[PDB]
Amino acid sequence: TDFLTEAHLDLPMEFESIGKAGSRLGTALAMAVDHEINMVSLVRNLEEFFARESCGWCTPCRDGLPWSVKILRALERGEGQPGDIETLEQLCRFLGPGKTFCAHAPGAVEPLQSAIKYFREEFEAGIKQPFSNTHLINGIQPNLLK
Amino acid sequence: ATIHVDGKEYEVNGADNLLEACLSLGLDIPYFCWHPALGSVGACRQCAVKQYQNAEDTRGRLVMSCMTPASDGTFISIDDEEAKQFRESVVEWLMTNHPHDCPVCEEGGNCHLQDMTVMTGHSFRRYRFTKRTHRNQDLGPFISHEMNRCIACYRCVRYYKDYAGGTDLGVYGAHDNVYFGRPEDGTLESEFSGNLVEICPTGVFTDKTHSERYNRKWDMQFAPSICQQCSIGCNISPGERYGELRRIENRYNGTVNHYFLCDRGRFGYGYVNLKDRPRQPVQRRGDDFITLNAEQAMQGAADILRQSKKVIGIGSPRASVESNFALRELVGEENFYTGIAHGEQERLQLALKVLREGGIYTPALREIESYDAVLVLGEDVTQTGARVALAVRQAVKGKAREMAAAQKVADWQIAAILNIGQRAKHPLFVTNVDDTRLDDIAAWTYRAPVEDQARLGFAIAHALDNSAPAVDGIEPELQSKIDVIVQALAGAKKPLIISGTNAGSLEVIQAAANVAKALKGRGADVGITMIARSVNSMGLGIMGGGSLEEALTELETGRADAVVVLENDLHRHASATRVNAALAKAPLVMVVDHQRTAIMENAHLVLSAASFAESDGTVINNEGRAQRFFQVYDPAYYDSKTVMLESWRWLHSLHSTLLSREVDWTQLDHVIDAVVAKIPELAGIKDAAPDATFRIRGQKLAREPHRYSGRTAMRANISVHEPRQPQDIDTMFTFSMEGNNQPTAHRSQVPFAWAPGWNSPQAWNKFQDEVGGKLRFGDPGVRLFETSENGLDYFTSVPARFQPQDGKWRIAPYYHLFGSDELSQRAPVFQSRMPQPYIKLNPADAAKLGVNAGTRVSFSYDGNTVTLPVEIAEGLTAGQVGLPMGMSGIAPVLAGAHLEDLKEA
Amino acid sequence: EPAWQTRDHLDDPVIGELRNRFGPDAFTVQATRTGVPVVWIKREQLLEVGDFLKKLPKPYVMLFDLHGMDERLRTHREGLPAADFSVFYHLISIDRNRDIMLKVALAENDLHVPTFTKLFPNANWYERETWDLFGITFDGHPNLRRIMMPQTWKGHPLRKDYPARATEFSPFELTKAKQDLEMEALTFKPEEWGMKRGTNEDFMFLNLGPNHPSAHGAFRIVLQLDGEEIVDCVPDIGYHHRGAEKMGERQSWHSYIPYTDRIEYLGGCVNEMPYVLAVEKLAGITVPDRVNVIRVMLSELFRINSHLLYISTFIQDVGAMTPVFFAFTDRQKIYDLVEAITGFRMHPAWFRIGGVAHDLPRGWDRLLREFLDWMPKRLASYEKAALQNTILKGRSQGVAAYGAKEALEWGTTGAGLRATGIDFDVRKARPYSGYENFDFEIPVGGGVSDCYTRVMLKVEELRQSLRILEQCLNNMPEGPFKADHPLTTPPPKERTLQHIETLITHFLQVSWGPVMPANESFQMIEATKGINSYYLTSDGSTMSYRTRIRTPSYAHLQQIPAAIRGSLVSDLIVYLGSIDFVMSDVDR
Ligand code: SF4
Ligand code: SF4
Ligand code: SF4
Ligand code: SF4
Ligand code: FES
Ligand SMILES: [Ca+2]
Repeated sequence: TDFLTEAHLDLPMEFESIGKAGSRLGTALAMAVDHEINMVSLVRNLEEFFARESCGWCTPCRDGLPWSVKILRALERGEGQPGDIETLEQLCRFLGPGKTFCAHAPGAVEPLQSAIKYFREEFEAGIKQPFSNTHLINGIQPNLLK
Repeated sequence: ATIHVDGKEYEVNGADNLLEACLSLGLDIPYFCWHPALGSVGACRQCAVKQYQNAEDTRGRLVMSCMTPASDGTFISIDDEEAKQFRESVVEWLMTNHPHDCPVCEEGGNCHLQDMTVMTGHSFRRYRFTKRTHRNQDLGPFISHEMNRCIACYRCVRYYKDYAGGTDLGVYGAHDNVYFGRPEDGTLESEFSGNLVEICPTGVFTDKTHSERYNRKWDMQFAPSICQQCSIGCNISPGERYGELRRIENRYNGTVNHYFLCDRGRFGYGYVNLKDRPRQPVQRRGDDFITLNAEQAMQGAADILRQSKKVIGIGSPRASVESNFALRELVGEENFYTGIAHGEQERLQLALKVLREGGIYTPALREIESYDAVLVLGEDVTQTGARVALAVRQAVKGKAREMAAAQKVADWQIAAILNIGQRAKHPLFVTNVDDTRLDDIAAWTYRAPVEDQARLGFAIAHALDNSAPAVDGIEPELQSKIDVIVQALAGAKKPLIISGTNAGSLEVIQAAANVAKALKGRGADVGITMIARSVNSMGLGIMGGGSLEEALTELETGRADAVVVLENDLHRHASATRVNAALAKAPLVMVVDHQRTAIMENAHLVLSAASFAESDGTVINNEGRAQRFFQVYDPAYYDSKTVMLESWRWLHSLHSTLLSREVDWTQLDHVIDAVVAKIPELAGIKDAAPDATFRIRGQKLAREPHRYSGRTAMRANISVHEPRQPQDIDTMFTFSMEGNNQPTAHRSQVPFAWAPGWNSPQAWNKFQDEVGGKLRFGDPGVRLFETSENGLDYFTSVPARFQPQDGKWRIAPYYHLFGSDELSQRAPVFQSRMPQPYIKLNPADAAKLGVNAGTRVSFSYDGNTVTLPVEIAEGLTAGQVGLPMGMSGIAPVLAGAHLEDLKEA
Repeated sequence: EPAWQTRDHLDDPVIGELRNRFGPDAFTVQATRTGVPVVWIKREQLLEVGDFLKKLPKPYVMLFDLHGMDERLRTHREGLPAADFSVFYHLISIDRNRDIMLKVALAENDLHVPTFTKLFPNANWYERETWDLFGITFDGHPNLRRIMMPQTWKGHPLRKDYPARATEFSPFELTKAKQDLEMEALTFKPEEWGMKRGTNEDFMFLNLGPNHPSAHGAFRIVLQLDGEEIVDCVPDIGYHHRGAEKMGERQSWHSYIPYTDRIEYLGGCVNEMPYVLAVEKLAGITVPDRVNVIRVMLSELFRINSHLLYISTFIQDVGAMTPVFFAFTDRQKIYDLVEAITGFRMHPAWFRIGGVAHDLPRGWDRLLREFLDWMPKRLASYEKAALQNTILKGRSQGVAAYGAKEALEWGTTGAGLRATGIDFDVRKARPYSGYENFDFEIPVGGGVSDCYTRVMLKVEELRQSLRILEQCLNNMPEGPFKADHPLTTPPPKERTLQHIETLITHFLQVSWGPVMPANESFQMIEATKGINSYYLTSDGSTMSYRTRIRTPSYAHLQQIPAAIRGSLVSDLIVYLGSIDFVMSDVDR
């Protein structure tokens, strides 16, 4: 389920009330996160669980949850690069309902997108390194894209 | 149904899903996990389109086109921006773990994943992390395994398990560690495992036989041909590079063999590339073997034959219709002999008489899958006519198809269909001397000698119709099984009876004809299928002639002093000692063949005939369809000393030199016209393919792709001067890329499927009228005969039951897909796949003889003692001994014969 | 909206004028990526439509191109009339700065069109080539003989069922053609070539080929002479026909680029430019600014190379044998820079679909600066030593003069057109490849196109190209040398070497070929010798369905008899030296 802030604490535990707040009632067993817990590490743990519990049937969950896991691992260690949060948002958009074979992957990307929506300063703090995907090959001048 | 794709209106079939409907309209939607023969599962998530609820809708919703019905009034968009982004994202997700392998991958240039990566427009990598890897498995001599390239599309497991009925392939593991393969290293046991190299959209499963002498798809010279390894007549695309047959691909034929071959047809082609093949005519003078060119061979052969008093010709079911006809015209009709034995010829002519005089429709191979109950009598279909066994498996799953259709479940929703019809299946009743590969899906399997299987068939026919002759002496348990079969057959709307000549029994074919007639008299839509032995067994049966025994009698009595043997080793149809004696007595033996056979030691002249890859001709398959095969390559392009001509060209030139002392070679259509003028029963072979003057808007049909490479260097080591391009006066195809291979070209013979953006076998979608259906302008091949107006009478001669006599062992035929066909044994890759030849014994008979499993026993047939190890066959009836037909030293003529003095060595 | 977008051009005033004159149902407008309105006209209305376009208030005064297309194998013909063959007419209005492509559909059995020669006289050679290569008969043509192939040639090579490859060589056919070569002087009939009065009992006949010791190529002109005066002359061309368009149908979009090099073999990258721009229009590629500047720099370097060869060879043809040595030294300086950048001298084949083959090597600016310091004093020395010589002026001034109307009616472009005072340069009228970002002038003449006026115009064009090169040296953008489009062929090499999706794109692009979606594209550029253009038809495959190359040397050679009639033969040699043609451009 999507993370909610302290402002949403004054809301009745109904399906329609939590549905209009941008989350789900779910099993109605709420979990509280304090100020000590880093949101990036918590979302990394959640996505690690969700990626290793994929059944492997369909491409977006099976091949995109490990990408989000690796991005969150890099953000945890301060090895984040530009475009990582954009990749996480694209994964949120493209792992929604109707795009995967079952509802496991929309539930996987709900906490990631809610924590990005509410705690974006913690995810942006992990991006330190410049984006690098290639190494230099001697004798070939790279296409310097601007 | 009416759909609107991107503002354009289209009329489609409402029973189709959106993906196949749009692919049939020429629209390009990327897809991985869907196949036309396997149905839709919605795994890869590549086929996304945007569906709108009404015409005035802007938001829409991303849906899977393969899982969405193409209902009337649908509104979708393929080129919607969000749909394009999602399809590109799916390709990008598949590319994150894909290895950097395209230069050293056999799928390169023939890869569906490459084509869909290019089609989505994804060429920029932003993934920077590690890629998962996998260890590979040893899958046997035919299939190479490379699990790094897997995209987890589940097509291999779906085809192999659900379609092919295989059991040793599966998916293991979990989330992104999904592994597709066997539970342990070993050979893939399915007879149709070779179709994985086309089913798999990546380079995981590849052709190992091709991978030995690998070349890319654009470098191949292709021709439309017919597989020569049994009588089914599956359409193939052989591809050649540098003068050798490199690969056999499946050529789509919507009526025969649509997407799938068997492993014998796919990997048994290696005899073409054998180094011991005759390449020039060779004349034996004393102990010398002089090499002649074509004109000297024709002149010398014509002079010696003109000196002779009576020359006889021995044809073969291996040779095409034109070559057998040319031999028949050279020696005369009264002197022409079919090269098969008298019993084999009698069974073949009975099968032909049932097919074209029984008044019962014989189905094509695709039509077999639409039947409701199957009775197989005598024929081990998986080992002799394997593609018919695959079609029978589809016909058996038809019951779950009907049960799901009763619940308004679409035909492409294959998972729901398999869930509804859990283990229910259409009735299958197979009879054999032992267990078969169809026993897992068979409702009943009857292991009995061929007389008892014939008696079971006659009893079934009598129980269906009391006018049929009755069987006296049926046990009550066997009677209950007979009543089960009769109740299943009478309740079927479309029963199918399958028999053939491989059982070695006339009575089995007679019983199958009686069952088909009894079902026809009850108003059922009964079909009958006869499986013949060789590629042109039915053509040789239609042409007719004497048996091999009569030809050997003519040679032994001295009434014939010259014999011309056409593409026949003569040891598979008669005893070797008799053949060698008759050929040694004959003062002139002339062997026209493409394989180094044992009778060429006694041959005074050897004509280097062409194989199917170097020849054109017509073959008649088991259903009576005449099919033309075309020459793949010129044998003389690289080796200019090679004089290897078509057999009909050799025999026509020999006849011309015998008559007028002048050499006229021929043209192929001239021989076709001679066939249809002299033999009216073969008049349909004229329309099997158009003549050599056929053009597509004035141009010929290309044999090789547009990007064929190395044209100024492939022969540059022999000479830097480029040779003359080989002319094809015989057919409409050209030995170059200067021709037409458009998917919209008005033709039925397609050498290979390529379309821009579709380099894989999925280009056959572009070549079809609708995807998974027929070819756009009809499938090639024409049936020689129609269903007869009236049928035959009931065969009264019911055989007695099998009685085990002391000192005589009835030979039970055991056929092997790798080893029973004559030319496929010569392929070096089959020796590692061919089983070691044992002899099958009942436990009671082995205990009576005091022999265990594996010990060597020696038996004499025709005064020749041979020794074999022993396996204990539980299902084999006592008094019988089981022998592998078609192996080295064991002729297929031994089926139904008896054995003497079989004892431990 | 990008410049490569598919447009119907229904907002063009010529479409409204044609609708008002002939009716809405008289023609069909085709949406293309050619950038011009494409109008399918009925065959019986073709002469009326041509006359109406000729008599417009700002009329279409030049027949830019005329050729055919075999439509029998074309699968994607949506929105097109039924046609087995077609004939297209590209007409240019300079006053409107516009052009229109008329198209006539032809059935396979009825392959005849009315001739366009009464409206535009360059339609003579264009229709002769269309008859030669496609078998389309033009009714009313004065002499419809073969112009590329010899007269005893069977079949029409540009038809889709004609095999492209070389046939087997036979010494018997060579001996037979030698016998016709030796018997041509005896069996010369002066009516097959289109002449009359074949020996007034004094009109001698002369042959000037086909062994020409010059760099423009070898071609025959048969001259009818009254003493030293040229009464009539027809040129015999096609001795350098390479089947380049047919090869355009036989090579992939990427692998055809070296063949584009050898069209005008003194042009190099200038020849590559319209082909890659038209393919990029088909692919929907907009190249970055650095690609535009790099391609402009290489085009201007090769333009200076070609102009140096042209001026030196003209001076040699006049009789001064010395300046060609120094001009080839300057060409060697240019070749030093071009070898450094592209790895090759004359046919670099360096432009790519979506960019160029490599980045500029480190240190190129030093070579460009050295050449820019070397050139102007050498150019001034050539001017003072030979171009201001009064003997050269007497050989060149007033020789083979024509005006604006004669240049317009013969399709003359380049310096020959601009010496008549008509300011028409493609780099300013229809800008391409970022030529708007450069400050340069277009030299124009006073109104007469002499040999001397054409040569001085080319000298001024050389100076303006030096100015463009100076601006190229001073302002080099930093960026990519290849576009980021998925159809950029090939992709950047380092990403091919380490990324799998890029490797897949490269694998399929270099082997099967890049897949261009089915469309028609057109690019016209100012080449070194006039206006060069590529008209490309894609049927949706990795090969061009039709590659039509319009070259200016064809038009100039056809213009020759209208400009040299009544002159001397030395004047003909000077005129040939001042045309700036190569025979590979003419025949191609
Ligand atoms: S979203 Fe569901 S069906 Fe798809 S792989 Fe994940 S768990 Fe399996
Ligand atoms: S399976 Fe296809 S994409 Fe993968 S390495 Fe092989 S050719 Fe390349
Ligand atoms: S091995 Fe091939 S067919 Fe099987 S899931 Fe992987 S990519 Fe698909
Ligand atoms: S079933 Fe017979 S004809 Fe078909 S591929 Fe196998 S051997 Fe060839
Ligand atoms: S083809 Fe539809 S999801 Fe795979
Ligand atoms: Ca042939």
